[PDB]
Amino acid sequence: RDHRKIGKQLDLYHMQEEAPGMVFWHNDGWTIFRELEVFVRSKLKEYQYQEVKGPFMMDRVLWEKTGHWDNYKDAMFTTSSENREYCIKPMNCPGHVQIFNQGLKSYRDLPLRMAEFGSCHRNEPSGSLHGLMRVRGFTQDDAHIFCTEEQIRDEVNGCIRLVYDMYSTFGFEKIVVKLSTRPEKRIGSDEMWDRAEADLAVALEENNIPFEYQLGEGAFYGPKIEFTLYDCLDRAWQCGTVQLDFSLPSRLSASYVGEDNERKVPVMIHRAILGSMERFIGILTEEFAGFFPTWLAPVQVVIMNITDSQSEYVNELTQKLSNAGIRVKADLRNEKIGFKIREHTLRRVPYMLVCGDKEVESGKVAVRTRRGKDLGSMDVNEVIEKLQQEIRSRSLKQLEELEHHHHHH
Amino acid sequence: RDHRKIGKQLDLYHMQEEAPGMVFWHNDGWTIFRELEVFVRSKLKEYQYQEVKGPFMMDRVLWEKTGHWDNYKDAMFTTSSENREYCIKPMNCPGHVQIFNQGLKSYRDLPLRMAEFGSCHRNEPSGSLHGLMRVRGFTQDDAHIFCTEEQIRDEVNGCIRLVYDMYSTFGFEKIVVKLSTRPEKRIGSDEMWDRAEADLAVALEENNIPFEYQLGEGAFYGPKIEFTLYDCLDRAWQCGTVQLDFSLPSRLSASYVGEDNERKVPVMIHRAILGSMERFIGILTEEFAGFFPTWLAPVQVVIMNITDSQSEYVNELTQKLSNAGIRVKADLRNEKIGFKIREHTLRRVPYMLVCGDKEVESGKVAVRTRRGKDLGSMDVNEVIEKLQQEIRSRSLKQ
Ligand SMILES: C[C@@H](O)[C@H](N)C(=O)NS(=O)(=O)c1cccc(-c2ccc3c(N)ncnc3c2)c1
Ligand SMILES: C[C@@H](O)[C@H](N)C(=O)NS(=O)(=O)c1cccc(-c2ccc3c(N)ncnc3c2)c1
Ligand SMILES: [Zn+2]
Ligand SMILES: [Zn+2]
Repeated sequence: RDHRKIGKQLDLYHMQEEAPGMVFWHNDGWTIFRELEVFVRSKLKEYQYQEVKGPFMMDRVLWEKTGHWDNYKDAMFTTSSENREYCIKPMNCPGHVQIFNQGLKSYRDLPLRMAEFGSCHRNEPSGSLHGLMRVRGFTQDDAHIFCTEEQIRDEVNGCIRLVYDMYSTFGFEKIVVKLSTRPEKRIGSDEMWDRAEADLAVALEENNIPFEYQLGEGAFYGPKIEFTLYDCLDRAWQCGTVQLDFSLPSRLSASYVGEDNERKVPVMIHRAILGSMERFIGILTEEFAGFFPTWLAPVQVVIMNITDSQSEYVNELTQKLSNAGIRVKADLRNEKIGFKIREHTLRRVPYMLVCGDKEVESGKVAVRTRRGKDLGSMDVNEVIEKLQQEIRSRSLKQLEELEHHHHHH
Repeated sequence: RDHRKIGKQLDLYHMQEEAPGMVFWHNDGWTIFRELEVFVRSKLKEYQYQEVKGPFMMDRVLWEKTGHWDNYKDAMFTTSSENREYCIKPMNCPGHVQIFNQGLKSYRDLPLRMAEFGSCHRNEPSGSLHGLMRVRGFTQDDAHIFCTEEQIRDEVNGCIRLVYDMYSTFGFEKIVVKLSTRPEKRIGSDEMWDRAEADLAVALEENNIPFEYQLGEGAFYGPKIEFTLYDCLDRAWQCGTVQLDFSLPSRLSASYVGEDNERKVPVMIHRAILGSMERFIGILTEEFAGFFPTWLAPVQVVIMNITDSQSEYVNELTQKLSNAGIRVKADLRNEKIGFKIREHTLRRVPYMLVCGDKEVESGKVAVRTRRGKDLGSMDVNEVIEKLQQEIRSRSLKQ
C-alpha cells in the first residue's frame, strides 16, 4: 500500500497545488522527521562529524564557477535582489566549501567531516513528482569530507560502514549497490575519472560488497556509489550515496597547507546515508505499511477508558507516561473498547492501555498491541520501563513479538 | 563588544558578498542555534504546542489572497517553475492556516497552538543589513494559536508569560515593551482594529507591563506587542512579539464548528518568543561578550595532557564525559600546557581539565575556568555531576 494513502491515514503531511512538490509536514509526520534527525545526529557524534548550516541561496556567479550552471541549469530555481541573480541551492556542497575556505586550513585539520541536514530545491519536472519520494523541496542528511589522497580509502570505507550501520537499525541488510560512472556532461579529465571510479570500486570490493556498474549515471563532478532501497511496487530509489570529487574544491579555490608547507587542494567525498528525509520516510512508510518502530511512532501509546468512571485514572497515567518521555494520548470517548482499538490500530499506535474498574483498583493496565495481540495486565511501572527500553534501543520489534510488519523478507 | 567580531573570533558563523544577509552557521555557531531549539521545544512541550514544517515557497496567488502581495510585495523573493510564480515565504502564518484547513475542526480542537522553527526570507534593503541582527534569511521561533474570541485573553496572557519565563533563563535586565498600532496599509475594519488594539493594551496592563505606543507600526494584519532587547550600543531590536489577527484566517477560509454549533472563523494569535534565532544569538553574543552559559557553550570542556604520558587517561576521560552528554574535546597536541590553556581560554570554553601524572595516579583532574579561576583537583564523577547539573538547569553562571 502506497505511502501517500498511509500518510493521509496517519495525518503525517499533505501537499497542495499552491505548492507542487512542496511538503506540508503536520505534527505527526514532523515527529518522525525529527526522530530521524536525532538518530542521524547520534551517528554524526559517534563518527566525529561537524554539523553546519549553509544559506538557502547564493549568487549565480558561484554556481557558474562550480559547473552547476552549465550542467545543472534546468533543475535550479533562481531569484533576484537589487539587480543580482541568486540560485536557491540544489546541493549543499558549495556552501560547505565556502565554510572550509574561511580560515587557513592545515593537513592537521583533515579529514574534516562536515555534515548538514541540508534543504535543497530542485525543479523536478511536474510529471516526475511522486509523493514524498520525488518532491521539489527536500532535506538531505548530507556531509562533505575534506581529506588528503592518502585518506580516501579510510574515509570512503567509513561512509560505507555508516550506511550499513544505520540501515541495520531498520532491518535493511541485503542492500542493492551500484557504481554510477562518468556521465556525458561532466567536468574533470578522463584521468581524474579513471582514478575516482577505481577508488570507489576498490572500496566496494575491499568491503566484500557485490555491485553492478551503472554506465553514465554519475554526478557531473564525480562518480557515485548508490545504495538502492525498494518501494511497494519494487521501484528502485536511490537512498544512500557516496561520491568522490576531485573537481569542485579546485573550482572553488579550496586549499590547505601540507606537511612540507606546500599548498594542496583537498579531496572531497560527498555522502548522504538516508538520502533525503522525505524519500527515506516514504520508503519506511511503505516497507512497514505504517507500522513504524516504536521509537519513530508519532503516538507511541494510547490510554483509554471504558466509562467516565476511569477518566481520572487514564488522565493520571497519561501524565505519568508523558513525564517519562513517552508520546502518549488519552482516549476518553464514549465508545466501545473494540471501536477504540480498531481506530488506534488504523492509526498504527504500538500500544493501547485499556483501563477498566479492575485496572483502577490494582493500579495496573490491560495491554493490547496494534498487531492484534493481548499482552494481559502489567504494572504501570513495568510498561514504562519496557517502553523506555524499546525506545532507547530503537528496537525494530515490540514486546513479545517475533516479527515486525515488513514487506521485503 | 560587537557580536560580529566575537562571531569571527569564536568561529560561529560568516557571511560573504556572494550572499548578502545570508548566514553560514559554522559548527560552533550551529551548536548554539541547536541548543536554543532544544530549549524552545522543552518550553513548548509544557505549553502544549504542536510543531510543524511548512513549505519554503508557495504560489503567488496564495500571497495575493492573504494581502501579502499588496501589503508586503517589496520584501518578498519570487521564483518560477513551468510558468507559475512562487513566493519564498517571508512568514509562516499562511502555511499554518493551510495545515489547520486539513481536516474538519471544532471547538474541541481549540486553542490549537501550532509552532514552527520557520525559515523566512525577506529582501531587506542592503543598506539596513547588520551582522546577525538584520539578515535576509532567518529562522523564527514562530507559532500561531487558533482560538475563540472567548479564549483571546487567556491565550495572549499565556504568550506574555512565555516571554518572561524564557527571557528569565538569559537574565535580561532591560525589556522594553511597545504596542504598535494600525499602520497606513492594513486589512480588517477599523472596528476590528479598535477591538484588537484594546485587547492587547488590556493584556499588557493586567500583566503589570509598562509600555509605550508605537503609532502606525503594527503589522498589516494586526497590532503587535513588541518585546525589545538592546545590543552593546543600546540599539533597539524587536525580539518577542505577540500579535492579534482577526483577518488572515478569514481570507484563507479557515473555520471550525463551535460549541453552540455555529461555524465560525478562528481568531489567530501570532507570536515569536526569541524573535529569530539569528537576531537572538546576536543579542546573546553581546549580552555575554562571548562567555556563553555552559548549556549554550559550543564546547563545554577541553581536556589536556601535559605530555603523552597522560594521553591515554585524557582519551578515557574524554569518552567518559562525552558519554555523560557533555560537549568535550581532547587536546593532545605536542604544545606546552600553558599554550593549550590560553587557546581554550580565548575560545571561552567554560572548563579546562588538565591531567599530569598526579591526576593519572589519583584518578582526578585539575580544573580551571575561562575566567582564570583555579578549582584545583577534583574527582572525575564530581566534575561530571556538577556539569550535568549546571547543563540540565541551564544555569546563568557558576
Ligand atoms: C550527497 C550530496 O553531497 C551530493 N551533492 C548529492 O546531492 N548527491 S545526489 O544528487 O545524488 C542526491 C543525494 C541525496 C538525495 C538526493 C535526492 C534528490 C532529489 C530528491 C527529490 N526530488 N525528492 C525527494 N528526495 C530527493 C533526494 C540526491
Ligand atoms: C510572529 C510571526 O507569526 C509574524 N508573522 C511575524 O513575522 N511577525 S514579525 O514580522 O514582527 C517578526 C517576528 C519575528 C522575527 C522577525 C524578524 C524580521 C526580520 C529579521 C531580519 N531581517 N534579520 C534577523 N531577524 C529578523 C527577525 C519579525
Ligand atoms: Zn555534495
Ligand atoms: Zn504570523
